Formats: sequence, structure tokens, C-alpha cells
Amino acid sequence: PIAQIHILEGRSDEQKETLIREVSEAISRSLDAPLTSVRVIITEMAKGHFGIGGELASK
Amino acid sequence: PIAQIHILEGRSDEQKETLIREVSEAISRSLDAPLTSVRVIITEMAKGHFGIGGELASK
Amino acid sequence: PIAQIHILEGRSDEQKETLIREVSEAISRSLDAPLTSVRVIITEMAKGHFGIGGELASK
Amino acid sequence: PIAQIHILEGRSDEQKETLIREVSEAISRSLDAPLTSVRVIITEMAKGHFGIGGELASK
Amino acid sequence: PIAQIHILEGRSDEQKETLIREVSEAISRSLDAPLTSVRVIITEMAKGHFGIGGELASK
Amino acid sequence: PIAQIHILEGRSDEQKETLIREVSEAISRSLDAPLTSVRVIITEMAKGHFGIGGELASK
Repeated sequence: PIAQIHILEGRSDEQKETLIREVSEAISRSLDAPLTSVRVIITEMAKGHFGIGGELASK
Repeated sequence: PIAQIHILEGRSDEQKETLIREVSEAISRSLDAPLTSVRVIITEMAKGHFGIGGELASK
Repeated sequence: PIAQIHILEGRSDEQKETLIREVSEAISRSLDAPLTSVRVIITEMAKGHFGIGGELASK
Repeated sequence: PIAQIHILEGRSDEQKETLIREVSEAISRSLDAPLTSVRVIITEMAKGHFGIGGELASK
Repeated sequence: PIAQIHILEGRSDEQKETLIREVSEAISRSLDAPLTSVRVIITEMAKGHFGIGGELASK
Repeated sequence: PIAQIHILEGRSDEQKETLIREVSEAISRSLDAPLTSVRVIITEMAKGHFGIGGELASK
């Protein structure tokens, strides 16, 4: 399984390290797949690179 | 947050519904973000559309 | 520019042909880029492959 | 609907803010979906991270 | 390394198996990375799900 | 054809220029598609943005 998570810039390294571990276990147990096969990719978005309803994430 | 998970075809609806819930909570609690903002997308791959080390996932 | 839009299954061919044209012009004029360089990709999601807040798109 | 647009680095913030608004309305009206549900993500590519026909975007 | 290739529907299984092997070696040797670490994902697009310059891939 | 390759940060410009050329030819010849139609996108991941088996790529 391969997960790509898009998050807004601003979290700490520990926070993202945690996210990678948590999401990785959730996939593993949800699909009964070996954890070692799970691959996660975090992609940060600049507050000005994310639109919601037409408005920027930043405002 | 927006997560897109790529999984091989073959799981049941219940299994994928569980995956979407689990992964969704893991992201929420890991980033302290409201669950209602989390968006998950499952993309299934045909066993013959996934390569590992050059070999097909199917063989 | 290359845009990949994820939409829930259910629209008509005409609707998606329109989406591809509209979005393609919006990118072109917004970035002053030649329309001929714009590439759009539509990816449909099964109602049961899209989660929002942990719940399935379908329910 | 969720759109991810890949563009080469170099545009101004106003230009990208415009792109996000324009593309967001185009999707909304094309699919008759509520604007508030539209999510756009801009991903910039370094001129040396984009290949066209085998050649770099930069040259 | 993880590559996701978007191709129009229509190729044979042998053709796609070849694509996965070729592209997988090209990445391996280009980055001097172990072939066993390379992961490829093929995503087919319906001729009516791909726009070029605003026009559908099919026409 | 459109390929998006995710690689860990650290390679040189020449190395990535090579990757773009190699992968681009591999796709071209594998699918008998004109090279000029091939589009490659490299996306670098920070060592702390890639998880394998739950552990960070960096450790």
C-alpha cells in the first residue's frame, strides 16, 4: 500500500514523524497487510497553494 | 488534510470502509486536525498495473 | 500545466467534456499559458472509495 | 471535487491566487457542485524537475 | 523511488508489463538505486478523461 | 504519457536530468509513443517526509 498525504505547511518534525507512524499502522491493520510493505509520503502545501471553495487556505 | 491511498484490487467493501475510517482517525489525531476536514481517496490498482523491482505485482 | 481532478462517479460524458474545457481555459487565462500546453486528467472515484471526515461519500 | 495542478515555478502570489479562484469556479459550474466543496492544490515544479519529450523544461 | 505513469487505455498486458520493466530499470540505473526498491503504478485514462489544450484525447 | 516520479532529496542536477531522459525514452519505446508526447515530473521528498514500514526514510 502506498499513501500520499497532503498537509499544510507548519507542523513540527515530531508531529509528522507521528503522522507517518500512525497512518502506517492504520493501513496495516485495516488491510491486514505487513507493515513493512507500507509506504507513506507527506507532501506539504504552502498556505497559498491550497484552495477551499475558491478561497486560499491562508485567508 | 487529503490522503490518497493506492491499494491492489481484491479487498471487500467492508475492508475498504474500515481502511477509510482508521486512516482518517490516525491523520486527525496525529495532526490534531478536525476529523471533518479529512478527505480520503482510495485508488485500486489491477495486479498487472503495479510493479515492484521491475516484476508485476501479480507474479 | 497539468491538472488532475478527482470527481465522484456519476456525471455524463457531456458534463465531463465541459469540465475539461472549462478548467482548461481557466488555467490558460489565469497563468497566461498557451491553451495547447494544458493537460487535464479526470479520475473518477467510486462513491465507496471517497471518505469525508471518516464517513463514506456514499452515506 | 479535488484538483491538483502542477505548474512550473515562477508565478507571483496574485497569479496563483487567481488561478485557484478561476479553476475553482470552472469546476463548480461545470459540475454544478457547490463551490464550498471544491479543493485545489497547486504544486510547483522546479524548471529542472519537469521533462518534455526527454528534455528539461528549463532548456 | 515511486513512479506513477498515466497512460490512455488501449495497450495490451504485454505492452504494460514491458513498460513497467523498462521504466523500472531506467529509474534504477539513472539513480543508482536498487531495482528491488523501485515501485511503479500504471493508471489508465479513458480516452474521454484526458484533455489536451481543452479538447478530449479521443477527438 | 505522463510520469510522476517520487524520489528522496539528495541527487545532483545531472543525475536528475539523466533520470528524466532515461525514463522518458523507456516510456517512449515501451509504448511506441512519440517521445515529444512524454511528460515527466520529479517530486523530491525530504528524508523526513517518507515512511517505509512506519519508520522514517532518514532512520
